[PDB]
Amino acid sequence: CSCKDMTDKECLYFCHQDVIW
Repeated sequence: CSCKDMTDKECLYFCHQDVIW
């Protein structure tokens, strides 16, 4: 992913927010 003008924790909540629970 790309976190440009963001952090990590937040960034993930946009790109790594692929939960199928």
